[PDB]
Parts: sequence; C-alpha cells; structure tokens
Amino acid sequence: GLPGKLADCQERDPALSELYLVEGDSAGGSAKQGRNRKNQAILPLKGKILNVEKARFDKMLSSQEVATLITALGCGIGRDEYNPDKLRYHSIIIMTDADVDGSHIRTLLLTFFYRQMPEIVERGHVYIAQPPLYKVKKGKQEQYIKDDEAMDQYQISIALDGATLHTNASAPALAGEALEKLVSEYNATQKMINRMERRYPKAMLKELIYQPTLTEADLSDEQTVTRWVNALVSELNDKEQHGSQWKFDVHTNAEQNLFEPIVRVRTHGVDTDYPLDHEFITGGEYRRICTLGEKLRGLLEEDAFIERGERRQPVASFEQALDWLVKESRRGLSIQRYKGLGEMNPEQLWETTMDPESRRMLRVTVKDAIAADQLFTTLMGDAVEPRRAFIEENALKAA
Amino acid sequence: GLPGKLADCQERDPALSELYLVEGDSAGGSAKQGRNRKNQAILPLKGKILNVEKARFDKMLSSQEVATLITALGCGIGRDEYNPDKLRYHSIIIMTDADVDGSHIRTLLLTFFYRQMPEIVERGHVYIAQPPLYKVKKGKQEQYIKDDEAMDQYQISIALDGATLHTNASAPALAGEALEKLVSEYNATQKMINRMERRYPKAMLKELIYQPTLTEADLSDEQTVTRWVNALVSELNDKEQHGSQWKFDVHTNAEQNLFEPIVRVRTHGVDTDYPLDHEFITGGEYRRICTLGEKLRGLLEEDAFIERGERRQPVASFEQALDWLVKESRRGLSIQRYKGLGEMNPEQLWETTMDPESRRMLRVTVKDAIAADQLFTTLMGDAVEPRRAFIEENALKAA
Amino acid sequence: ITPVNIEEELKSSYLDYAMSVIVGRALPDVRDGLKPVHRRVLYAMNVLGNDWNKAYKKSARVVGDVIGKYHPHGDSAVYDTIVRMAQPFSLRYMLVDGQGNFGSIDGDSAAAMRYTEIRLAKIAHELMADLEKETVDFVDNYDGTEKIPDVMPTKIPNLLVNGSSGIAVGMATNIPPHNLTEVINGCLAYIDDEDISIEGLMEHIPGPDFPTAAIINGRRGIEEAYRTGRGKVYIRARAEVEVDAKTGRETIIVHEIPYQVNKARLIEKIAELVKEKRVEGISALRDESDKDGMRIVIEVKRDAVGEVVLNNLYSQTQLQVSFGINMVALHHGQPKIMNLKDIIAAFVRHRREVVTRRTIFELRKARDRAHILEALAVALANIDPIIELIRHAPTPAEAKTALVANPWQLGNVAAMLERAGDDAARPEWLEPEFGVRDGLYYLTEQQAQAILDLRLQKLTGLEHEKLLDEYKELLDQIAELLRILGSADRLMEVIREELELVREQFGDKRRTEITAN
Amino acid sequence: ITPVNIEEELKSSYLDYAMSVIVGRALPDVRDGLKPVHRRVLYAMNVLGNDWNKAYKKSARVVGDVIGKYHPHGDSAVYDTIVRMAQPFSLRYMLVDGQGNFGSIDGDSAAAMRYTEIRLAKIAHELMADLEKETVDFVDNYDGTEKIPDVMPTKIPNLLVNGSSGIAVGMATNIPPHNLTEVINGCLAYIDDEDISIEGLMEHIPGPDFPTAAIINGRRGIEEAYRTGRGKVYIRARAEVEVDAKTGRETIIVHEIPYQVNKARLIEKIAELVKEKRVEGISALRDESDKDGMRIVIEVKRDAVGEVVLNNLYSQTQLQVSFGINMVALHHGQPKIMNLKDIIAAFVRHRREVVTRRTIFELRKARDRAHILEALAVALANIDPIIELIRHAPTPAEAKTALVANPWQLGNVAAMLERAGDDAARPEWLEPEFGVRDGLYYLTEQQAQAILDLRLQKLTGLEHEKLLDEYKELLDQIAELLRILGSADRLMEVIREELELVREQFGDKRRTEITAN
DNA sequence: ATCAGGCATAAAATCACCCGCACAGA
DNA sequence: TCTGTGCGGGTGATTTTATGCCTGAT
Ligand SMILES: O=S(=O)(NC[C@@H]1CC[C@H](c2ccc(-c3cccnc3)cc2)N1)c1cccc2cnccc12
Ligand SMILES: O=S(=O)(NC[C@@H]1CC[C@H](c2ccc(-c3cccnc3)cc2)N1)c1cccc2cnccc12
Ligand SMILES: [Mg+2]
Ligand SMILES: [Mg+2]
Repeated sequence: GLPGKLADCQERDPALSELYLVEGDSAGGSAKQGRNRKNQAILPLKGKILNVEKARFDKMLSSQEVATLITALGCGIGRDEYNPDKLRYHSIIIMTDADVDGSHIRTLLLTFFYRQMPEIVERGHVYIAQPPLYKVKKGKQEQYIKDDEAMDQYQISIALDGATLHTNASAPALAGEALEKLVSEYNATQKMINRMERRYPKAMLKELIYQPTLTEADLSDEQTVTRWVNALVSELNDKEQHGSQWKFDVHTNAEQNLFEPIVRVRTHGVDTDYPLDHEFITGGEYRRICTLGEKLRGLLEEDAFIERGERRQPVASFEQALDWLVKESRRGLSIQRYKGLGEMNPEQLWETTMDPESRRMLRVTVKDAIAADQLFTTLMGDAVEPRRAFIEENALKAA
Repeated sequence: GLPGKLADCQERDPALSELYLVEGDSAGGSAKQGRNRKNQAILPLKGKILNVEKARFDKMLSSQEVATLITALGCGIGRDEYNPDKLRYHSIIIMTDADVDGSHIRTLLLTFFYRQMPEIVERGHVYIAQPPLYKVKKGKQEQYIKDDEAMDQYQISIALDGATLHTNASAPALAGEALEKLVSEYNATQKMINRMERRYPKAMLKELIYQPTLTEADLSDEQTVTRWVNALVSELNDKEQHGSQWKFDVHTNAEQNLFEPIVRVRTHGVDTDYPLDHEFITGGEYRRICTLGEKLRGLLEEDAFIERGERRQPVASFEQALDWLVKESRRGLSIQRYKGLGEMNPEQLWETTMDPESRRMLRVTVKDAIAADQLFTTLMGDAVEPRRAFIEENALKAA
Repeated sequence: ITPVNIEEELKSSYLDYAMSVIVGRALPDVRDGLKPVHRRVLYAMNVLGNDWNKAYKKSARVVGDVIGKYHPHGDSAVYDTIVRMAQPFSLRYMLVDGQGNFGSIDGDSAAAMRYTEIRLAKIAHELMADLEKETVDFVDNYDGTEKIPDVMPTKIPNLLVNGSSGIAVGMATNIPPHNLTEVINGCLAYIDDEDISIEGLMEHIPGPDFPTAAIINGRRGIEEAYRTGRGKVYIRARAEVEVDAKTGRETIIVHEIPYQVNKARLIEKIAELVKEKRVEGISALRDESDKDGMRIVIEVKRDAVGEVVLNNLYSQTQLQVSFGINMVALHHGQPKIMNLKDIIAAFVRHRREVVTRRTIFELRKARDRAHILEALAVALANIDPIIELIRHAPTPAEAKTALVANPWQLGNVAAMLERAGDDAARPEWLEPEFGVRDGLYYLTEQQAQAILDLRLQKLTGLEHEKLLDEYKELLDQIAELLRILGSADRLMEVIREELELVREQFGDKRRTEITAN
Repeated sequence: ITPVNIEEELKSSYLDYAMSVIVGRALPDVRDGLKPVHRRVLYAMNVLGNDWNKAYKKSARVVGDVIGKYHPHGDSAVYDTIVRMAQPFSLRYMLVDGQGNFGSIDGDSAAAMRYTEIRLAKIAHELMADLEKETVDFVDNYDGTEKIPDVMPTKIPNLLVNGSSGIAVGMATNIPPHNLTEVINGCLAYIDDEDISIEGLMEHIPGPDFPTAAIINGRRGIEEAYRTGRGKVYIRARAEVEVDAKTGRETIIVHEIPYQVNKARLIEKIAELVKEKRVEGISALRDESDKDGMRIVIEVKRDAVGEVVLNNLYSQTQLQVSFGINMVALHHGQPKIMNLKDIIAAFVRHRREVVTRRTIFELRKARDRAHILEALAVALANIDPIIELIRHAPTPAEAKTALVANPWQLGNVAAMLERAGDDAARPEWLEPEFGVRDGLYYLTEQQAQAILDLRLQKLTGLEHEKLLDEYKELLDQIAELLRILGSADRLMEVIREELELVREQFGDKRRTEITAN
C-alpha cells in the first residue's frame, strides 16, 4: 500500500509532480515545512540501503526500504510486472547531505536505478540537487558559496579590494590589472612547489626564485657554477631558524661534459644529498620559477609601504605585504559550513534549493553503455583486487 | 518456558536455593560476577511493573514482565492452577537500588505478592536485602555506613576524638563523659529550635539561652519584666548584621493579673509583633532551653583555649569551639554515596550484601489481616481523595 | 534475621517517594515560577557565557554540561524541555533563541542535537539579574564540589505571564498565560494600596492571553477562578463565511485555532466525519497556509446553508475546547491552592528581600575599598622614609613589622580625611585602636602589605588625583546606600522604577479577544 | 539544467568516500599507533586534569566534552572505545583505570554512563609527554576556535606492545601484541648498529605475547611475518589430565583459553557436541572458576581414555584457533605493508625530531629570561635617579620615553656581565644598537616597561642575590643546550637514557609460552 | 457505566545496513 | 560450491510503565 512517511502533493497529473528523496526525519522535517504543497512530495529514508550487486534477488525483495521505494514509484519490479508507463512522478530528485556519508548513499542510490530500472534513466527522469556549502557574513551582507574554488576566488577578491603597492616614495602605484595577475601567478607557483616536497626540500626551492638564473651554457665552466652554488648556500645558513647545516660540492664529470652542483644538508643528525643534474635545469618546473623571478628580482626598494583603505604599514618583502593584505580583510568575517539539511531554516532551504526560479540542477545521462557497466562491476562488485588497484592508481595522478 | 535472562544455579533441591530480583542489566551484570554459582540465581527486571490494583485481570495476563516472573517461580497463577507446593526456590530476595525510584518498585513488588500469592507471604519465603549507603575513607582505612544516624554518630565521634576544653589557665580540663553529654544536649536543643522557626524568629530563641530565666512569680511585678525585656532587646541591636530594628512593650493586663512582654521587629520594612504570653513561660519548650542554659551561663572566662591533638586556638564561645573542632576533622576525609548497584565492584558487593556470614536481612510478616488490606486500598487504589488526606496528615506530624 | 511487618514497610517506602516528586520534581515555586529542571539549564547557560549578543552555540555542549555537572537524570528528557522554550506556539514569552529545525504546529518533531544552535534570549537575562551580589542561597550537588542557586532573583513576574502543567502524587496544576503590561499595572496598583480587592484588581487584568490568539467565549468562569482558584473557560476559533460576487457559492475560511490543538489531526478528523456521513454540506477541504498566515478552505454545497454547517462544526469537531483552571504552587515548602491576590502579594515580598540584601553587600564592599584607599593615599606623602625603611631591611617580613611599629604623621591629606567625618567610612569590624588618632595614623597588617605591593609607576603626578576622585565618589556612594536603608518609602520608591523600566522595555499587545456568550 | 554523465558522477563520488575512511577513520599511524578517535579522547582527558593520582571522575563529563568540542560523530561509539581501554582481557597495557561494572569475559555488557568512573593510567602520561613545548603540529576543528594535535610525542613504542584491528575500503589490518622489555632491547640494538638484520633482531624479540597467556604452537609462521608482513600462527589452550589416587577415574582441567575467545559460548558448544553424539567419553561438564583463577572440569567415562578425548577436543571445539597477521599502517600519509625492521626504524626518527624540537624552545625561553634579568639587575644600582626621573614625570608614557633617552652607567654588575661573554646569552632577534657598549647600557622599549612594573618589596637586600643566582643558573642551562645541539652522538646519548628509564619503570614478564610442533 | 487518549518529568530496553578475511556448516 | 558469523568505527530508527483531570466513543 501507500507508505506512512510519504507526504503527497495535491496534484494528480503526472509530468507536473516532483518527488524528493532525503536522508531521515531531520532533513525530512525541514523539507516539508518549506516546500510547495501543490506539486512537491517528500519521502524520507532510513539510512544506508542494501547493495544490489553484492546481494542476490531473494534478499532484495525482503528488504523494507527497497519495498517502500518500489511501492512509492508505482512502476513495478521484475519482468512480469515491469510496465514503465505507470510512473507517478516524471521527476526524481536526490537531495542527500553534503558530507562524505552523503556521497556513499548517492552511489548506492545510483546503482539501484541503473541495475534494476534502466529505462527510467535512459528516458531522462533522474536529477541531482545541489545545496550550497558555505554561508559568509561580511558585516551586514550575506552570501552563499557553492564550492571551494568560489571560496578561494571570494577571499582573493576581498583581500585585493584595496591594493596600492608603492615600490618607493614619489612614485606611481600599481593597482587593478597588475596586482591580480601577480597574485595569481604567485599562488600558482606556490601550489606547484608544495607538490614537489617529496623530492626536494621546501626551503631550497623558495630560495631559487630570488637567485639569478642558470643557463645550459654556464654548465661548461667551473667558476660560474661554483660561485652560483656558494651564493646559494651562503644565505641559507644566514636565514636558518631550525638548526640545519648546508654545504656544497662540485661533482666534476668526464663523459657528457658538464658541471652539476650538489647540495648537502643535515637536519636531525641525518645527512642527505640532493643533486641538481641536467634534467632539472632543462625541465619545465625550473622554467616557471624562472619566469616568476624575472618580475620579482627587484621591484622593492627601501621606504616602501602598502595601503588598503586607510592603513599604511611598511614592508620589506612581497610575502609580508600579501600576508598583511590577507590578514586585514579577516577582521569582521564569519564563515559557517553546512553539514546537513537539518541545520537550515525552512525559509533558507526554499530560496536556495527548491525554488524553481533560482535553483541549479543536474540531469544524468549515459554516454557509452559498454564502458558504463564495466565500471559498476569494478567499484561495486564482489572482487576486491580491481578495486584496490583502481584506488591506488588515481592517488598517483594527483601527486 | 524458561526465561532467557535468568542465570540459574547448579543446585536442584529446593530449600537450599535462593533467587535475587534486581533492577536491570546494570545491576544484573554486577550481581552475576560476584555471586556463589552453586546455590544463587539472578533474575533482572525491565523497569516499573504494572499496578495490580488499578488494572483488571485481563490486562495482567498479557504483560511481559509479570509472565516472566510467574514462569520463573513455577507455582502458578489463578485458582485452577495454583498449587503452591511446586515452588522452586524457598527464598525470594528483593535487592532494588537505594534511590527514591527504587522505593517505588519495591512497593509495586510488595503489592503483587500480597494480592496474588498470599500463602507464600504467610509461610515466610520473602526477604528484603539491605545494601550499604556510604563509603568513608579516612586516610588509609575504609568503613561502610548503614544510614544517616550512623553517619551522624560517626562524624560526632571523629570530631570528639581529642576534646581538651580549658575554661581558664592553670585549671583541669574536661574530657570524656562530660563533652559527649554537652554536645548531645546542645544538638538536641538546636534540633528543637529549628522546628520552632515557623512561629518565632530564630535569632530571638538562641538569645534566650544566655539570658537569665524568668519565673511565674516574676510576672506580678512591672520593673523586673521591663528590665528583663530591655536587657533582651539591648544586645539584639548590638549583634545585628542584617539590618533589623528591635523594640519592646509592656502590655499591662487587668484580668488574670500578669505582665507579658511584647517583642517588635522590622525586617524588610514589615512590622510584626511576637507576644510572650503565659503559655510560653510554663510550656515544655522553654524548660529545655532553661536547663541547657544552667550549665552554659558561665564556664568560659578570658584566656581559654582548646586542643584536639596538637593544635591550640583560643575561643570566646562554645559554638566557635565546636565549629573549630568539627572543621579540623574534615581535612583528610572523602565521602562517597552510592545510588545504584552498578557503581560497585563485584568484589565489594559480595562482602557486604550477598555473603551469608556477614549480611543483614529482613523477613516480612503480617500482624493484622484486617488492618493490612485497608492500607493497600488507600495507597494503591483508584480513589485519589483518601490518598491526598493520608499524605497531608503525616506532613503535620513531622512538623 | 530481624522480622518486619508489611504494614510499616509499605508506609515508610511510599512516603519517601511521594514527598520527593512533590517538592523536587514538579509543582513550581511561587516566587519565580520555575521547576528544578529549568533552573539548572538556565544557570548552566549563564555560566558558559551564552549571551544574546554573541554567536550561537551547539546544544550538545549545553546538554553535556547539564548532565555532567548538575542534573544526573537522563539525557533525552533534558533536550525535550529545551525545545519547549524555543517554540513560538508553546510559550507566550520565549526564553531560548534557537536556530534550525525545532518542529512545527502540524506535529513534526525536532532535529537531532548535532544540527541545532541555541543561545539565551534578551528577556532571560532579567531572571538572573544581580546573581553574584549575594541575594539568594546556594545548595550542594549530588557529590559536592559545585554550588547551585536555590531560587532565582527575578525582576519579571513569572507563573502568570507563562503557565504551568505538571502531575504529582495526589495533585496537579494547570495555569494559563497572561499579558505582561497588565500584570505590571496590577502589581503597581497593589503597591499604591495594599487593601485592594479582587474586583478592584480585575479592572487592570481582565483575563488570560494566549500566544495563538482566538476567542474566549464567556466571562463567568474567569471571575470564579480568581476568587477561589478553580474554574472553567471555553476557547473558540475564529472563522467566517463569505459569498461569491457572481455565483451564490459560499466558503468557510479559518484564520486561528485554539490552544494546544494540532492542525493535521483536525483536518483528518473533519475528513473522517465527512466520510462517515455525520456532517452534511461539505464537498471539499484543502489547506492553503502559505507565509502570510493560516487559511483553511471548506467548500459548501449549493443546497445547504453556510451558517448551519459552521454551527455544527463547533459542537462536533475540535474548533471549541475547554480549559480547566487549577492553581497550586509551593509556598514555604508545602503545596497550597491560591487565588489572584496571593500570587501578586508573594512577588513584592521577594523584591523587598532582594533589594535589601543587595544594599548591604554594596555598602560593605565600598567601605573596604575606602579603607584600602586611605592607607594608599597616606603613604604617598612620606615617600623618602618609607623607601629608607624598606631599603634598610633584610627580609620583607621584617619590613612589614617595621611599618606598624611607629605612627606616621599626616600632611596634605588632612582636609580629605576630615570630610569623612562621623565614622561613616570605617569598616564595622575595625578595632578602635587603629585609624586616625590625634595627628597621627596607625596602620594594620592588611594595610601594610598593600604598601609593599605598590608598583613603581604610581609615583607620577597623574594617578594621585585619580585616587582622590575615587575617594570622593566612594563617599557619595556610601551616603546614598545608608539613605536607602534608613527608611521604607525610599525602599518602595526604588522598586517602582524598575517595574516601570521593565514595562517600557518589554511591552506588548493583547492577542486574545474576550466576549460574552 | 546542465547534463552530466553517469560514468564521471560515480567515479567522483566514490573516491571522496574511500579516501576519507582510509586516512581519517581507520588505519592507525606508524609513529604513535593511534587512530583519530583515540587521540581526541586522550587529549580531552588531559585538558580536564584527570590525572592518575587524583580522584575519579564520571564518564558522562568526558563523553560530553569529547562530543561537544572535538568529535562530532555520534555518542554510543565514543563510549564503546573507552571501555576497550579498561578491560584487562582486551589490551596488553591498559590506558584507562576505570571503576564499576565494565563487562566480563563471559560476554556481559558494561553498565550505563551514569554509574562508572574513569581516570588516566600512569602509563598514559608517557604518551603525552612534553606536549606544551612545541614538539608536534596542531590542526583546526570542524568549526574553528579550538586546536587538536596532529600526532602524539610518545616515548613508549605503541602498535607493537598493543595491536590494531580495522577494516577500510580495499584493505584491513591485524597486528598482535608484544612485550615491552623485549621491544626496548630491540630498539637499543638498532641504535648500537643500524645494519642489524632480521635474524639478529629476532634474538631479542622471539614472538608475540598475549594478555591471556596460553601456548603458541609452532615457529614457522612467526619468521615469515617478520620478513614479509603476512603470516599465520596457531594458539592452543593449556590443559592437563589427572587421575584419582584410589579409583581410576580421570578428569580434564582447563586453566587458560586462547585470545578473543568467549567462555560461555565454548561451554555451550561442548555441551551441544555431547548432546548431538559427536564426541564420546564425556559424562559431566561444570564451571568452577572462583577467585584463584580459571578452572573447567570435564568428567571422563571409565571405558574411555582421557588422552584421546583431549586430542579430539582440539580439532573440533574452539580450544585451538588461528591468527592471520597482516601489517598495514599509514606512512607519510599513504598505506604501506611493513616488516619488523621498518617499524623499529620509524620510531627512532620520531624521537630525534621530538628532542631537537624541544631543545630550541628551551634555549629561546632561557635567552629571553636572561635578557629580562639583565635589565632588572642594572636598574637596582641606580635607584635614586630612577626614582627622581619617575617622580618628575607627568604621565607614565613620558616616563617610559625618558628612560631610553640616555645611557645608564654600570657598577657592581660588570663582573656579572663579563662572565656572559662571546654573545652566548643575547637573543637572536636583538639589534646590535642596544646592549652593552663601552661602560654604558642601552635599554629597549620592552626592558623599560619591566622597570615601571617593579614592586616596592624588591628593594630589600634578600632578593638581589636570588636574581644573581638565577642569572648564574640560566648561563649554565644555556651552555648545556648548545652542547646538545652541537653534535649528534650527544643527541643519541640523550635518547638511550630515556629508553632505559622507561624499561626500568614499566618492566614486566612474559606470559605466553612458545614451543615447537 | 466503562475504557482510551493527550498533556510533562522520570525509569528500562532493542534492530537494520556498508566494509575485508578467515573459517565452520551444508 | 555456496552461506552465515564475528572483529571495530560510522548511519538511521523504535516500544512499555506510574501519576491526575477532562473529554469522547462504546
Ligand atoms: O511545560 S511547561 O510547564 N509549560 C508549557 C506549556 C504546557 C502545554 C503547552 C503546549 C503544549 C503543546 C502544544 C502543541 C503541541 C503540538 C502542536 N501544537 C501545539 C502547545 C502548547 N506548553 C514549561 C516547560 C518549559 C519551560 C517553562 C517555563 N516557564 C513556564 C513553563 C514552562
Ligand atoms: O580495537 S583496537 O584497535 N584493539 C583492541 C583489540 C582488538 C581485538 C581484541 C579483543 C576483542 C574482544 C575480546 C573479547 C570479547 C569478548 C569476550 N572475551 C574477549 C578480546 C580481545 N582487542 C583498540 C581499541 C581501543 C584502544 C586501542 C589502543 N591501542 C591499540 C588498539 C586499540
Ligand atoms: Mg547524514
Ligand atoms: Mg534505578
């Protein structure tokens, strides 16, 4: 029969009614108070549902949540009673939470529809709702942030609201098109450096930005490369604050006539050597920090200051100026991150997620049928060895 | 059949087996680990049981806890199947908790046995267990205290361990038989005063101990009674710390020729009069504080001190000396009060409650059969008006 | 094995349970209108610093603190009484702000403890006013080491502006809510004349006021409850019948519903009554509430009359309920049935005690501070011998004992010390040996240690005038508190200003209409 | 409505869940052997002051603090991992003391949270040693405003003396417990020679040690697990057959049972096997455990042989189990299968980092304190012009700016200042303009404020020698820390003494016997 | 004339899913 | 050649009693 926890709508015509799938009574109670009563319906769920691929057909029919979901749609299950033209709602919307536990429930809900009712997915009746994640209150104005990249762009734009970088007194300042490009290039290079920490020390790579560049033609002379490596290791001992010792070596080679400097360090009583061979000089990683250092070696003389709106403070480095500019904008700021639909008022959930004039929604489609069911067997199947190799391979791609 | 939560014993002969009734899995788990496995059995209960008097016979048989309790004993219920010689245990022991919620469960358990199985109660098979209430650790020695009166006696005895009351220098001290009698008489008078607070102020009654006594023959002269009431109200203004004003009156009467003083006070801007008539002078309440004041008006001159074990501190009043004697004994003391059987280790529960060589236990009997079932109708019956009059009457007896 | 009788075992056990429920669980006090459950929750929220103008805080912290420190009785019952303070259809004046999902009027339950945020309301700070000035008594915990107040020093008359609902052993209570600006006027009318009758007190307080508006139908049951303590009233919903401009069709619109009435159950009951053929003339039934308010639409057939159908729904459905008034509360530790005049007179007595206990604490604190400032001001006029005596001492203990050995001469402060005449600034415990005798000053052991802890930056010419101004301000504040404690009409003059300020700050309007039959 | 493919929606959602369980829920770290659940519980017990030599505390307070401040994941799962640290049959070295009802070996559950009291054990204070000296990193909460340590600065090698048992997505772990005095000897043998082989490291650590004793039957599966990471061992109970002096009756007595084995289920399984007629020769079965230990009595029939019945129960009942060893742990943020030598070598590196991070903090603190004490000692030799300059100033700000305007002459402290030569006590951030130049001293803004906050009781003749002795002690402590940071053999000499002290304080004996087949 | 329900503080319990690895039973 | 079961750290839900006064349904 009809389920007891289903809150139906007043519309009886299909292709004008919608069904929402939520994650318990906490989200279900907030969704019912802020919906449209004429053509929207809510159905709560009781937690993690059964895995269809790992279970047989006999265990599937005896489950309680699956039977409720089958009798809510009204189309049917199996092959003898699978007329798909008796569907009651022409829009199925999944509105699980924004945690990592909500991502697991969406995976089981997606593998239930594809493995049991494929024609509903092929005819385009399944949607995915997108609630916001951040709420930012800046004094008197509130905004909603979709994802982390929009949060980064928002905090960069609120840091660069007032950008008057004065290189020296009685000189024009830089603002607008130059500061944003410099900040973006510096952030890209700093993001590139943090992925290179597994092979080189972090303090050595940041020193190479302000050092003069080394070309391929300078590797044929001993004096230039030994002067470059001596000037590199001279100031690393000067600015050291954690108690480390730095040395250097020449490493004269006979075949493939070159001279490759060697950097030696001792951190906790352990000595390691980091060679700078021909692969590092001609590589693409040294080119980006060389092009960054062309516009940074210089540009800051004595008596230099920055002003955002009214506050003047002298700086001696670009990093100190950027840190003072970032830290000033985080005074009257409050950031709240949502981890469930029960944390929102019913007025807030309607205006951001369920209003059909100001909402964003996805529509699932199938591209290749042969390549789709091969991925469902690997990730959701009984065997554990292709799953472990699939997880381990994608971890190397990010690093 | 046999219940699943019953932990049976290895003895099959009746009149050598015991059954314990406890209050859940928290007490039941602690009772099973510290029992004697040969001839002791444990049966937990699920909370508050049904009221037998307010419920009909049809609702009683459909209950789950009552059916478990019936099938555990094995005697039977009703009249067709009530052979009472098939009893499996000849000792039924009730071991509920030491809260006020544990006293309610014992009342329902007592009214189940008397109203349904009266021959078991009449033949003497029902007992009541008595776990201890306090655990006192004095430095390196631990003791268990049964009730509040034993706690009061213990703290009085630990306060009066060293009692060297010196009235003056170069004089013998009082110790032993006199200090305990003085402390007991003073505590009895102070307990009598606190029940008299509803009719007289507390500060006025404590002043009458050190005042000279007033006889019946002194009520026939104006000068003596006005001097007595003036000397009474002179020092109440002197020692006042809460901002009150005290006055007096003579109140000359014509018939029944006497002179009764009147005490007037103003506490928070409100004025009240407290007459001291002929009923108060000849009453038994004034006699006790008169006999207390015969041995206290005096006995403390200048340069007086007390010493308990090694500490000498001068005092000017008996109350200050008693307070200093009490407060010195509460330095290395820790008091823990139990509120359930799950707070005790299984080693501690065996040595104090369940060991048949060092335990205390009661045995319920019936004195008058006519007067017993009349009390069960009043307290546990449907009508609410005799119950309200029974509760209100006993509150007046304590005050 | 000492035997006992079954008559005395039953009597001793049942009276211990019955007295604990009456005094310690239900039946709120008459002076603040709170059960012991509510007082510990408000005190624990006050200790944490969960103010009304600060950020929100999760309810799990508050529930954990209440369970772990003050209230050892369960976990789910503590969260149930928090959400009753935050629902606007449950209390007339709410005490908890709340944000998230706290249920609905259709019977929806609240969310879990991990998803909701709470903080104190602005009106809840008036209940705990002047708590840290020794105005109430404190009791121990179940295991010691913590202190809980016995009663709250409230400035707002509770138990009338809100209600009570509890079941005990042998008795129960049921009190309706009222309006704040009317009960404050009644309290002021009691202060102006203590012999005010029930009829003279009822022209300021006409009747109860409910948070869900509606209509009270009748005046006979209100006057009986205010004289005796027991009475019965009737509550009626607000509805009307409207016709169409073109056709003769009629509809029934419901705007308000009575107190403690669910809406979904009412709609289901009306639909069941139509289906079972017990009410005739109804063809449709919807629910279009939206955001502007409440609206329920009932369709009337063409062959029926809309007035008769509306009159049939009053006597069959839950569009008219009954309320049974029964006022019991704890007075001096025992239950008592009270009328309207007893509740008003038990509030002014509490206010008198609170003010006269605050004044003594403030006076003692002021006199101690003035006693310290006198010795601080004396020692700055004798800087060189003080420094010489300190520098010629091996240990600070011998330097402390050398300060009290000799009197110190005055100078440049005699005009200050002569203004504080008639011993108005001396502490009450001070011996007559010390103080100002002749032209010399005698120090104590407490005053000598304050000189040795004086900082080196106090020797400038700026802070001395600050000390003199602080001494002048302390003398004026000492004089005013003695003028308050001297008389009683000044004491009653202080109380009226606070009540008028409360009426000005938290005024409201009447929602419920009182008519006749 | 922007469309998406079902291939990329499935891949993106499943990898976000799988990486969070691996890194943030299960699979403990290799440096301290703790999951993220255990670290927050121990840190919250450390913050409250729940020490081992203080009074007990209720578990409801600890669970409420953990839920409300650090761990937002449920309530019943937090209490389940607390009682696993207190049961003596569950962990080899317990971390929580506990008092009350914490379950039994027969399968009894623990009591509620309102009835049990817990506090830290003495061995748990070695895991959080030197936490407040900047030796580890700190991370944020789920909502900010609180800080949680990233890893613990432990001195005791965990993950070997205790074990691990967790299930992740794609992998799982299973590590047995060991003995403390053997793993400390293996750690010292690694320090003395870094090229020690597996066979040379196995003469100090012969095998696992279980808290329930019993017998390990075989040596082949132990050597395979210490070289590769995977292996299988067998655990056998201890039992014997005894005869009667007069009659020829025989009985079987069981003294010990294997690891993770319930006793009541074992007795029920033996009784069911007798009832179903699959084991012959058993006539009775009891359980007489008492307090001296464990004893299970099985009766043997007269026509049967007691050795054959005992050998039949090993291969049919749960008197012999199997253990599958599989060692995975997080190393630099990624899972890895490890052998015995990798776990030992990852502990000494952690100890090196902790000591060399503690030394820098102590050196900086000592140099700042010496810098303050120099300016405090200088100003006491020029008392009269300091007092004159303070008294002739209107405001303390002008008095502060008047102190740094001119140099101050030395006297009676030049012999003290010349002992701290070669700039060994100067702070690293100090400018070369200030300090001691010629025979004069130059003050800073920080040093000038410390003179203005000097108490008046510091002018006596006692505390000056105390300041000089404190300066001498600070110079010696500065010299020793530089001698530690100078070389590496001194650094390895500091580490060995702590390990020997841990072995002396928390030594034990082996419970499990290792035999051959 | 009898029975059941709904109003606020207190007691006590229990069951269904995802995730890998080894083993007993059928 | 299948089918349950148990180990630990996560998600979600659910029923039965005492005690008083008033109503509706049988
Ligand atoms: O419980 S107290 O003594 N009174 C609450 C009343 C009782 C009944 C009334 C009420 C109950 C339910 C609804 C309701 C339920 C479902 C749907 N539609 C409405 C409405 C009102 N609410 C109390 C609790 C907590 C804090 C209190 C603080 N000062 C006074 C009383 C307090
Ligand atoms: O879960 S942990 O990773 N290992 C516990 C082992 C797993 C299995 C083992 C065990 C389990 C059950 C019994 C048992 C059950 C019933 C009857 N008779 C015995 C015995 C041992 N106990 C862990 C938890 C908490 C704190 C930990 C601290 N340092 C290490 C591991 C810790
Ligand atoms: Mg969720
Ligand atoms: Mg109990």
